[PDB]
Amino acid sequence: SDKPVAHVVANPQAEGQLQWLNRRANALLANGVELRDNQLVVPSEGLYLIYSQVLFKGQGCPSTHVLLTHTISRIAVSYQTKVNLLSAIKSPCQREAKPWYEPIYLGGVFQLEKGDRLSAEINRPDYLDFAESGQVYFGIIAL
Amino acid sequence: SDKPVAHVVANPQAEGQLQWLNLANGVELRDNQLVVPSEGLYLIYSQVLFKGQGCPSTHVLLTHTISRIAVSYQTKVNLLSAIKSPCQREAEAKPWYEPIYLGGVFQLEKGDRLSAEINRPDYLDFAESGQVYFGIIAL
Amino acid sequence: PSDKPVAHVVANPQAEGQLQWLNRRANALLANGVELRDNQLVVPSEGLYLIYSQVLFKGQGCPSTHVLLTHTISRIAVSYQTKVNLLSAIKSPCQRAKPWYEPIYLGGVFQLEKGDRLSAEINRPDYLDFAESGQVYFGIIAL
Ligand SMILES: CN1CCN(Cc2ccc(-c3c[nH]c4ccncc34)c(OCCc3ccc(-c4cccc5ccncc45)cc3)c2)CC1
Repeated sequence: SDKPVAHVVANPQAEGQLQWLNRRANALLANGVELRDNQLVVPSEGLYLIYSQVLFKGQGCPSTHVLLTHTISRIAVSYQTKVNLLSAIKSPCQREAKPWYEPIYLGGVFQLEKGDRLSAEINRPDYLDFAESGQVYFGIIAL
Repeated sequence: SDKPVAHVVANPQAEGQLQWLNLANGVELRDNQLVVPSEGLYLIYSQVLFKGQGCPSTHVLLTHTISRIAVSYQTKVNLLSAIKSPCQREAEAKPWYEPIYLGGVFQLEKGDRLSAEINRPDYLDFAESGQVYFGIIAL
Repeated sequence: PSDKPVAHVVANPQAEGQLQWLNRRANALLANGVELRDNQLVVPSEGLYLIYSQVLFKGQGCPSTHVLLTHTISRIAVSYQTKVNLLSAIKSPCQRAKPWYEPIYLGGVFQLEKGDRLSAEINRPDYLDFAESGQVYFGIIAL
């Protein structure tokens, strides 16, 4: 099978930032997919399933009202055109100490071109949970 | 060289409804259902997105189900199904977004019909927090 | 006629307070070498595998304080019998006797070895909802 695939996970050696890595235990890059400048690089044109899940965690609900965002964007090599493919906003606090857990999960099927770069970004890396092995991931599967 | 596939998307113009739009190698979209062209193993998958205005009650239930209509029985059997309670606790009411995913491998027969339905089409949304699709891929 | 190892297992609706996987039932299967032994899927050959699962949780009202629901897909190495997490997700169904429903869907691409055992586990089997078909399943597809 020649179809491009990748499943990348949060690098724990880089806490305070969401840095993706093809970690040895549960992550990989195959059939042309490269990981460059924290982005997944598409080797060929076609329909791809793009997916990601991030887990935020905080202890208590103080000061004001916290906004957690997760975003998947595409950069085409032509004109360096940047477009938002998937995005989601979540507010973990309804006034207030007890810890909260806010997962954000995104996915869809998209037409990608050769050289397309895909990034998966969060606004609050300080809330990212590095507790268990595979809760923070990003991937692409060519159909 | 090739295997039966379909990737159908929902119509944004079909207000308060889940209507699929077009798909290759004999996979046909007929009566808002995917038609299996030949016997074999198929990856069946779907995604729906729901959006509500706020949380006026916690009794709101969202469901999404993929069903098979067998040709030699004409019965509707559940292949994949999910239930979600989008609201916990009830101020200016803020919209919520909830995607539901389904997917599995099934042995299907020539002429089997597959439908992908939701209980709350009034909540169906086309924002970037998800996508609205249904598909089959022959393995 | 597909030669690739595949499997789609479903939960036993008769195994009270447990997550026990079954095949040969109505719309479940094991094909091209995939075996079900000790509640785990057994890999027949080295390669990349599409791994997916769904569990549904149901509770009547919100007791204790805040309950954490988790779903984890693990790789049990054939050599050292080491258990490693591949995919994992957490959910907080209670936000401080009325029923709530929480589905957890996991998916990804993984490199597996011949004889690898895959498990799909949950921390609260007492909240599992298998009342109807297609609610709780686990499966693999060789690429
Ligand atoms: C031999 N060929 C077979 C077909 N294959 C392409 C292909 C097509 C469809 C699916 C699929 C299954 N269930 C689905 C549910 C919804 N949408 C799509 C799917 C697929 O599954 C690979 C495993 C997988 C399953 C779910 C997800 C997932 C989908 C959507 C949001 C997410 C958010 C967070 N985490 C995970 C997400 C990610 C990977 C693979 C190419 C090779």
